[PDB]
Amino acid sequence: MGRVADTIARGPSNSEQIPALTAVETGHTSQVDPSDTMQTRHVHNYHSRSESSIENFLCRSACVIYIKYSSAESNNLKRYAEWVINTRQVAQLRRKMEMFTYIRCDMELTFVITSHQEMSTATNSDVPVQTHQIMYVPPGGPVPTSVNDYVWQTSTNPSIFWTEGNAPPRMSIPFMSIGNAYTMFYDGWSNFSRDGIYGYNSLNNMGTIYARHVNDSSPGGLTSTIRIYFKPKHVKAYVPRPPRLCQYKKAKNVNFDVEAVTTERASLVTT
Amino acid sequence: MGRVADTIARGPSNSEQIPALTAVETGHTSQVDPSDTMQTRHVHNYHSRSESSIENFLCRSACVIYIKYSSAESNNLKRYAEWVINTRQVAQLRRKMEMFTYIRCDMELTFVITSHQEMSTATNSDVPVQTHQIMYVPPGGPVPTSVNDYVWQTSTNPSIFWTEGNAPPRMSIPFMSIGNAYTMFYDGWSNFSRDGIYGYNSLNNMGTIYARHVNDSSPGGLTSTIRIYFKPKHVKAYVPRPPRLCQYKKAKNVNFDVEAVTTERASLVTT
Amino acid sequence: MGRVADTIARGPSNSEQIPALTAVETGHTSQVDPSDTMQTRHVHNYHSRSESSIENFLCRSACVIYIKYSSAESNNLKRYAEWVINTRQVAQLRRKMEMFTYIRCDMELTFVITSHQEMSTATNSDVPVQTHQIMYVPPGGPVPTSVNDYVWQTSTNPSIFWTEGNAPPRMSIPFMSIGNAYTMFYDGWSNFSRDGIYGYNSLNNMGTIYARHVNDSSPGGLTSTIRIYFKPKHVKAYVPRPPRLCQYKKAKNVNFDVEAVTTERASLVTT
Amino acid sequence: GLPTMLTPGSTQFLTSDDFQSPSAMPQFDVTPEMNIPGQVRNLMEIAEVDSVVPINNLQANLKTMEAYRVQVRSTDEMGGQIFGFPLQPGASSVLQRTLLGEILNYYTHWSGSLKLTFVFCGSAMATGKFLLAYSPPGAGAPDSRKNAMLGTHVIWDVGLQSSCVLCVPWISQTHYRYVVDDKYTASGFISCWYQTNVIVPAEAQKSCYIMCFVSACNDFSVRMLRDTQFIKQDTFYQ
Amino acid sequence: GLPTMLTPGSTQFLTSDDFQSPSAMPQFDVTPEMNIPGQVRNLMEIAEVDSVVPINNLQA
Amino acid sequence: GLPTMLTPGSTQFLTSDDFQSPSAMPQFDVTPEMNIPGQVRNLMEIAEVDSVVPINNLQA
Amino acid sequence: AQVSTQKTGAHIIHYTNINYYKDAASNSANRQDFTQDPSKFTEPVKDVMIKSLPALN
Amino acid sequence: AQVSTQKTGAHIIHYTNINYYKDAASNSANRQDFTQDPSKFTEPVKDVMIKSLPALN
Amino acid sequence: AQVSTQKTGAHIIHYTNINYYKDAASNSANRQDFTQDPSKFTEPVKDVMIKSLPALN
Amino acid sequence: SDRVRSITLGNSTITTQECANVVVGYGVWPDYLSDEEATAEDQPTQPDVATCRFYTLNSVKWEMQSAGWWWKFPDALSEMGLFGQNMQYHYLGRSGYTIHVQCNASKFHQGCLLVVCVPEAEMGCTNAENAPTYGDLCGGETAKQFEQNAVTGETAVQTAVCNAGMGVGVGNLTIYPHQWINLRTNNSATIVMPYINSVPMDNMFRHNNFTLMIIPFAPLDYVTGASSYIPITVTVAPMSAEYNGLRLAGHQ
Repeated sequence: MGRVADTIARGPSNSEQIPALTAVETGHTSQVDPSDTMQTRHVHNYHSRSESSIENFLCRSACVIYIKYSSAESNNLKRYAEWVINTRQVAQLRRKMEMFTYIRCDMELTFVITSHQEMSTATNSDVPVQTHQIMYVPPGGPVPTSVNDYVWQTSTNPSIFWTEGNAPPRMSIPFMSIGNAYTMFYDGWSNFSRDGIYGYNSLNNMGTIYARHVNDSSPGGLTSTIRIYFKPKHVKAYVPRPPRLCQYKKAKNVNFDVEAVTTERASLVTT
Repeated sequence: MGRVADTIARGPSNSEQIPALTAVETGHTSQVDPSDTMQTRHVHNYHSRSESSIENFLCRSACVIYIKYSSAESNNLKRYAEWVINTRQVAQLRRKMEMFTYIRCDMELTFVITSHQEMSTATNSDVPVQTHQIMYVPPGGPVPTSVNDYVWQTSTNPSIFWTEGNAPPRMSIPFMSIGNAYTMFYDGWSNFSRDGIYGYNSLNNMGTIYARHVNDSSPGGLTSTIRIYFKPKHVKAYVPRPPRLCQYKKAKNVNFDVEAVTTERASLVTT
Repeated sequence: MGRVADTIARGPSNSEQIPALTAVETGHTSQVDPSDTMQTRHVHNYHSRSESSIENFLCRSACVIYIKYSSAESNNLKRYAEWVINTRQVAQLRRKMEMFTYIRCDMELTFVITSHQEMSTATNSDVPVQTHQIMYVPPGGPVPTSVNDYVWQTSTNPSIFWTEGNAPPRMSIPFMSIGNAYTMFYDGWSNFSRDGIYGYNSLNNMGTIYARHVNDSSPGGLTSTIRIYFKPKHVKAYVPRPPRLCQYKKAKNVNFDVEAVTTERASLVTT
Repeated sequence: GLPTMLTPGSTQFLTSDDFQSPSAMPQFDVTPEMNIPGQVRNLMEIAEVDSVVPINNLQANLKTMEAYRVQVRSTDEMGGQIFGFPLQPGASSVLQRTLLGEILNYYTHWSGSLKLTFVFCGSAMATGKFLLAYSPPGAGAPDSRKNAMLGTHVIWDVGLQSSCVLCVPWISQTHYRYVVDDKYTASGFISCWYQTNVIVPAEAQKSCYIMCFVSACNDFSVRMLRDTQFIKQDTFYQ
Repeated sequence: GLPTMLTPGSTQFLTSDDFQSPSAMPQFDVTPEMNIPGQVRNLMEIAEVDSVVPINNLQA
Repeated sequence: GLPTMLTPGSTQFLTSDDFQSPSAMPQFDVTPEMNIPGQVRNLMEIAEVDSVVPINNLQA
Repeated sequence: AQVSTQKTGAHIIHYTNINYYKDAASNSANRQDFTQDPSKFTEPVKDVMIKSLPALN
Repeated sequence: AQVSTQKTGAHIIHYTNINYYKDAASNSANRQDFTQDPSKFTEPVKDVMIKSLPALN
Repeated sequence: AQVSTQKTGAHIIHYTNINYYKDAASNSANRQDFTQDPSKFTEPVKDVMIKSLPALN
Repeated sequence: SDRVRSITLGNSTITTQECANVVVGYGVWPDYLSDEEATAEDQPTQPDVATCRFYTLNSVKWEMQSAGWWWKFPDALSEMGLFGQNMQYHYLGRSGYTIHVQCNASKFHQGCLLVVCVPEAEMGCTNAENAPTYGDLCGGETAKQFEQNAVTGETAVQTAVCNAGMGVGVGNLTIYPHQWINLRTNNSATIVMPYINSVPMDNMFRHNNFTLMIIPFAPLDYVTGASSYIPITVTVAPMSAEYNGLRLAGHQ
């Protein structure tokens, strides 16, 4: 297992060994212990670095979008979802994955689907329990264009059917990428002319998740909302990066606005 | 297991062996590797042909019909379903099985049954949860003619009772056919005079699936709909066929309308 | 196992051993048996001290607060809970833990969440089943300020989602403290100047539990209430204390009002 | 079937769980691994790396490069205190936006020694000594060099070696200190003073610069995740 | 009984699953197999066969 | 799956039960124990200790 | 699986327990530990006092 | 119980399957059979054609 | 079944895990791997620097 | 001493007499692609000593108001030597590097630089609706330079050091392989980068493996009458270059 290094005792010294002096004119950072600048005592130290792994750091579920869709078209919600998969909508899950240049992992998608009735003029409203379909179209497939069409037959597309009141539905998505790891920062362009889309959005192409109410519309109608949650598993993350300092602007770019390094102080010397 | 062939290195050659020349005046297609037209290098190749089996190709569930029936007769829906089993209603599941001449398989029928309330003048409407019956009448049995009659006693007929809100009900249907495989194309006629029905519809005779609301009608009434899903299992498919080029016309015939081989190009030479 | 001491027979005695006399001028309490002041008989005694352990005493669940929150703001209930964790709200669970100076234990938090509809002018009210979120913010995290904001994304915070009608949700909280035991009485002050907060409330800093309705508000609105229940486990309690004699006043102090030692009697001699 | 019952919490979704769940593409052949350099396996392989510390964060230096360097200079008296800030990484303004402050602000506990490595960016004919110091809490910051040397301290002498490491020790009455500022578990003060003076020849500059780096030692650990509060949004980015 | 709980996704119908499900005709005697020529076991036994390519697809 | 049924009392919360329940912080490193004097293991280690009795409890 | 004796009452009697979780704080509570040591609240004295002898010689 | 290898990906890995029903048509689908034989749609010729030789002598 | 040690806290403690699925991407996440190698972000230098010696000779 | 090094690659050599070690980025020394991590099924040309050898990029003046510089690779070697003639005839390529920044100064000068190789440095843009045009990322052999204060253009790269043109704290560029050229110790920095990408080889023109950045962290300062021009010269030598998938000239 993993545990912190023990502190080891030393007496006073008065030798020609200098641990304290170093030159940080090299990438080599100092390796000094607190057993090299003062005497210390033997402390058998039982602390574990067990929550600072990259499979405890990244391995908690986090929301990545919500899509709303309606059974009567409440106010520009259509009757089906649609959402081109990326991790860039949020600033939570996104930030932790932009702290590494490359990550390979196996997600678990968990959906949390809830509904609420609309304002409507319908009276004597009783609806049976809703069933929702969540279909995943890998890129280049056919895309639905209406609530009912042939695309929702799910002839080979992965699809989840779920009825309200049951536990949130989840599934695992294996590591699926052209690369040998997902790329979180791409410095290239789509074209060889250095034209078109620039950045990580060039490589992003993970398909689209649609969803709809299976049930034919009731008179009152409802508005459902689906919240997608990704939880990495089996994570190997290569090449670390300084975490973001700036608020994001866009989900396809890194554009940023210039921001302060740190919060103010009164002066150099502050208690 | 199954894995792709490795590429094997070769140096330049200048011999009297011609792998490249062949005669396609025979059914024998060329067996040339890319190691026979240029030098290549040794590539140990780990790709698997594991999703291109016929028990991964055909072994995903696909819709094959929906039947609607009502608890008050909404608009010519009767009070029970009826549907003579075939795989020819759709163009999804149908196409993949008309890519083989003969298939033997054990289905899993999964039903997804949903309901919605009708437009009605009934007020103070509260309905208990519905129970639906799905009865399978093998061919030559007695057929129901009303919502309540003696045929729905299911004295020996397979039948599923299911109450809304529970998981979709499923069952397995073993390989049941007169033949030693299902026949997807029959070139014969029903009669020996070459008269009557022609094509695969002659051999088709798989019984009929009926369904109804078990519950006696409530004042508001409902319209339920049942979607049948077939998933092959244990599939052995014999004799392959070119997949369809043309849109289907009918579910008992192959009649087709003459259609283009391929989409246009501007010219012979296009970038 | 644990069992009571047996009573052992003795005959009459007339010796220079005095078990009965003692001096309680020492902390040493008398160890006399009833076999030292009268003859007794041998009684093999099978009673067990098995319900007077500290893991049977403290190991039953007990309510520690209820918080109310609303889906429409009934009457100053906001739309989310909030409650800074402590065990001092009640007088039940509190008293049993103020009978020991230090306790280390692993809780089980069980929530019992119920709802009732508000008085409202809404008509034709039908609500889908509610889903409630209970988020735990360890101290120093970001705190929600509205029903919907970024804090409820639960990017790393523990959180429970639960839908009404299911069994009460529970979880275990390991022993989490800076100390090597929880402190139930602190005689110090927060500052080194002996200023600021005094008492056990100085050390208390266990984070905050928020909760809300996941569902967007319906027209009628509801008022939900959550009751938190703590059950110790794996309890080691050090240093006992006399139990409280006085009613509590405050949940951050021990302030008390002077109260009678015992209930009245008529006289010294009462039958 | 097997007669079973459902214990409390059983249709819940807990974000910190790990359970098995059926694959959404059965028999999927994942792309082979390759050795991409620099695999991270723990975040004490990022928090043990030096990071420049903005010890001159005033209010006009925050969007310039002046943040990261504090001017030390020849004086005609003795010179006072170059800088000083309360230690408490991930809640001190100075230390919370470095790599031992944006990797501690995903945690709410931290422990173990850290170390500050100073570097002198003066000329090669400039020389001087400085008394680096750390004073455990319970007296406030030292207000003179006399009180500053009662704490743990390291006299740095600028020579060919350009850097000297004040390795703060642990010293705490708890095994972990909160990441957030809490008066209970204050973490002491860092201060730096002129031991001597910067003495430099006529034809070289009288102003030099000291920069500070911060990294954790090999006894450092953290516990218990929380989301960072340095990032925020109002709505989804699109 | 045995105390068990239901993990997320448990009344779902996933089209790509394979689970066991009770037969709808118990003890059914399936028709014997015979060797019908040309069994396909993989679709790289159809995709490795020559097919004429319409390389003069214009518009007429 | 395994065919099981739910016996009476199975969504109940009983306060005197003990069942296992999933941790809310996985892999949490609890603080080490130390020997704090005077561990109580039973409440007949408090009820076997002398306590002054108010045998002159009148009303004043 | 750990097989342990039940609480039996005085004049089979086994139960099986399997731990399913990866934390030891998720285990069901101990209730089978009946260990005691009264003599440190009850007899905290430095020098042993024998019952049959007078306390103060 | 039958214990079989999972689909593993390239550079534990077992799963247990128990059949609960009395029909063999109730068993979960095969997906671990990757057997092939291309040479009967690909090389159906009566007399073997060697690649390196001309097809028509 | 694989039997593995739980996360234990410092001064039984086993758990049993059985994998039920045919894909290895359906297995529960690793959290028991605590392996490290700091010295390649921390000491990336070509020639070893000994702590007790001056860095620049 | 330990202040002296010599590096010989090809027919070039570069020597130093004030040096602080060599930083091997991520502790992996560049080497040819293995046959277990290959993916391209044709013989790779490996020119060896015709492409692995020090190339010198244009020198930049270090002023006392300079805010830094950056060169994206391998777009700064697109015109250099026979390295640049094997990116135009191949669809793929991979190659480590051994960037050597050098910048001598007297013992009466003072100043400090941070030489850092940032894999996958994706630059911002002044307008948040646009992504920067090609000419504003790359200058070829000529460095594009940071500005002290925030700039406003349209398709211009957002250049402010304090964000490093990436929106990350500039002091936190240190997990990336780096050395410091401080003018009272060393006067050279050597960073041997391996090939870092998520695919085994990738098209040289389209994609930029890493971006060198040189950022003054203490301004150049000197007493007047001393030298007023001190240049910073960056040489870089490909290591273990191999290219594959030959095709016609160009990059259209």
